[PDB]
Amino acid sequence: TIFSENEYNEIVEMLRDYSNDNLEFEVSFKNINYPNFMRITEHYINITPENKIESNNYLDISLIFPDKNVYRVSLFNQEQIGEFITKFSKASSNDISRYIVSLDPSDDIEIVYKNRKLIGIDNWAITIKSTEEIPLVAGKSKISKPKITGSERIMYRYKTRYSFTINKNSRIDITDVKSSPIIWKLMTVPSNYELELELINKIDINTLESELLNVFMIIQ
Repeated sequence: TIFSENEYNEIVEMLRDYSNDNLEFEVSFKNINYPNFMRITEHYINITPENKIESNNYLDISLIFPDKNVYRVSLFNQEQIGEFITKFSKASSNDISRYIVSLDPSDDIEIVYKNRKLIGIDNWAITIKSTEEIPLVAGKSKISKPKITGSERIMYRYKTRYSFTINKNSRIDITDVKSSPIIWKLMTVPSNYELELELINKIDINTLESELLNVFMIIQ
């Protein structure tokens, strides 16, 4: 047992709201270092079939607006990441945000616009987050893009994500992150290690408890 009486009940109300929308469900794991990262990657590589593993290297450009919502583009092509780093390393933030918004979604360009719940578990290093994430897919209709006042905040994140699909409803995401507010020496910046259990489809809280207990056996 991981959740208390009052945490359990509140997670059940987030699970129902998740299936009722572009709203996502993510259980974020705190205090992940390099030995943790590599131990999760090794363990999941052994038990997860090759057709359920997804290896990706990319750059996450996040524009943060005054009302705190994020516009995030994910550039998957290394050629495009390199062309970005060289053309904008000396440019203004207004020039960079106007370009990031100008991009149309390709297979190599993945766009998502957030619109704003958070629960932190007491004695466990986890945090349940539920945020409305609107993807602009381009094979379906795209929603209205946000207004650029010029006072936006940009956060660049070079990521090396390993996506392990466990069941038909859940997905483990262990990522090697290099966060920086500017573009220079980004790929030289020390690495942050992040672990997340993402739900692709809605599930029972007891099934969530089990899947979290599995991950905790490897971390500890």
